[PDB]
Amino acid sequence: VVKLQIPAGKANPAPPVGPALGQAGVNIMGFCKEFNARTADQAGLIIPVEISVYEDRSFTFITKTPPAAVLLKKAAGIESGSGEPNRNKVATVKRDKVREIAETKMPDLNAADVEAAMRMVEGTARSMGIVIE
Amino acid sequence: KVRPSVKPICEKCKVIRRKGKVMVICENPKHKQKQG
Amino acid sequence: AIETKKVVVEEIASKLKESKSTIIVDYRGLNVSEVTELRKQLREANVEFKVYKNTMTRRAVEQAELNGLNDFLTGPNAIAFSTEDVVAPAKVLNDFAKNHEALEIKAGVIEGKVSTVEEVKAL
Amino acid sequence: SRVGKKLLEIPSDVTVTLNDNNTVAVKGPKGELTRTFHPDMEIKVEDNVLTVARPSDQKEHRALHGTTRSLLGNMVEGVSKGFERGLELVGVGYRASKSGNKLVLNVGYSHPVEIVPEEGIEIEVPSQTKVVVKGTDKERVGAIAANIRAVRSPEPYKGKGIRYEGEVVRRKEGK
Amino acid sequence: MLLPKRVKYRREHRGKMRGRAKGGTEVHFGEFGIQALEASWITNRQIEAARIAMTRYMKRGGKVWIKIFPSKPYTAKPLEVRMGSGKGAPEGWVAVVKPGKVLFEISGVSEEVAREALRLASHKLPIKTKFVKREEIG
RNA sequence: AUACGUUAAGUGGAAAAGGAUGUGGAGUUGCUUAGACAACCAGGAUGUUGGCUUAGAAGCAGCCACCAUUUAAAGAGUGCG
Repeated sequence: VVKLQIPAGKANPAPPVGPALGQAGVNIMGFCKEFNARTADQAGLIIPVEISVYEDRSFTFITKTPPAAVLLKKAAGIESGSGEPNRNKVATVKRDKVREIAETKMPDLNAADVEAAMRMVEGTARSMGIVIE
Repeated sequence: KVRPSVKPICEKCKVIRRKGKVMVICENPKHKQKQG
Repeated sequence: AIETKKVVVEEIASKLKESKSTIIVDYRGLNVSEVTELRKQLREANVEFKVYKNTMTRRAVEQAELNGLNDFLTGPNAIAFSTEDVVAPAKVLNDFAKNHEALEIKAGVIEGKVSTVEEVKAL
Repeated sequence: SRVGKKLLEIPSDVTVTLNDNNTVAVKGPKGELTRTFHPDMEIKVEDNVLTVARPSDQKEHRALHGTTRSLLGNMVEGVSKGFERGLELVGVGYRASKSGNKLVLNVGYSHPVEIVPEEGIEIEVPSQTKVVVKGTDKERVGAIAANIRAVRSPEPYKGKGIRYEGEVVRRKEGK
Repeated sequence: MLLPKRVKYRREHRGKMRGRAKGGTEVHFGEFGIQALEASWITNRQIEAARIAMTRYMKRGGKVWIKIFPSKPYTAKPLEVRMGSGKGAPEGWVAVVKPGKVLFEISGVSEEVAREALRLASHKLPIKTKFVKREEIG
């Protein structure tokens, strides 16, 4: 099992994929069409993909959401957070806005509940130093 | 090594007297020591 | 020892309203194997199900002194008790059985628990 | 919480004589042993169960009492199941083969290596890599295992010569 | 490195130490402090050797306390000079020390760090010493 | 010689700072048959390396807000890597 961050819009050249999965016995030609299929809904983003390795050289893949807290910069409206969080509260975000963010992360999050999904994001918003309001 | 004031250096080290002479022993060979 | 009483009195409250339960051996209890079961609890309900591996004969068996007096035989060796709150019984007896058959933790050949006054044979 | 108070069952068939003072002549199909015992210790034979008891709680007695049980358990098992210690040779041209009771060792020294087992001990060579020293005496099998190890002290830089199976020799980076 | 701005006399008698300390036996300015078991002379350089050892290990923290300011000179006749022909000169300074006296104090520091800072000072000081804490009956 | 002990090195019959599961007594305290120290079999966190960074270094360049959930349990980290 070797996780990789294959881009959604492209999958063919050796240097990003190539030998690294080619030594796994993976048939690269047969899967590249698949990476361009389901990920087309979210083109232009770098989508991480888990890769299990069956003994029969069969394969099944699971796509994931773009990485967490990147969205927090957008909701804050600021390009970058403080280098000194809490000591420097550069930005603030409403609790209702956090609800919009947590729902996007649900397939990636292992959180049992939406109320718990809130608390997970709350630990990320504090990393940016952003106040929770 | 041999010094009058043998002391533990890491948690893996253990103090064990042998033949009337205290010796500290560890999984790392460098930490091995004996007093006297 | 006051903390131990919280371990006792709380679990008894579940057993008084408990409906069904199943034996689960603790051997080779991989964390990934647990998550596969925990997700099933999320479908059946929420936090209402309990995994609590407080399976000492000095612990859980004392809870069984009030009700479910069939745990005395199951008490030796590893156990993973489960308790139901609401949820009409069905899949709960079946879901864990499917897991052990595909590797992941010995089932103990299902020693069985309270349902009537019996033991072995999940339905 | 203690060593010698524990009972030792005899699976059988292992008889145990109680001859003074004190000699314990354990007997059976595999062999016999006579461990030395100072008088202060008290050995007794429950039916198919050896027993040991401490005369006092004094610190000197506390040490000796835990040793006497561990030895007797080593004795009975060697009279029954027996014992063996593997030795994993590692290298390229290294190999070993018997020549009579003697065990020739083609160690990398230009001088040929030979080791003669003591009576009651034999060394089969199922493969050139593995080495097995069968014997009823743990003190002797471990001694012979050390004597064979003496022929080649292991090199931390590379797996060579005698090596216990299994054991991790410390890794070293050459340059 | 601590020396008096002025002294009434260039030289003084070496004296004769005896008995329990006249005072300062009980630490209170600091949460913890070194306490000598015996009595012996301490040169000014020995005091500086102790404080430098603590400031590094302590890092950020409360100010180091020093209850003892040296005042008694130790005479040092130049080498190979014959006996007599006048008293020598004060090469340096030495504080008087008595058993049970609080040689140093530390405060505002965590319990783990405090155990070490008192220990490193004990090596620089020839006198045997022991760990001490404030009493509050009180 | 008698009685209660202590000492194991020839200490007794040669010093020190310092070091040590040496041993004999005394005291205090944590846990502990609603379970202790040893184990031997179980698993190791979830988003996540998480913010600020250094090409990248995800338990770990190092500076830290070092969060909250899954819960029988685990620090967004004890350590060999």
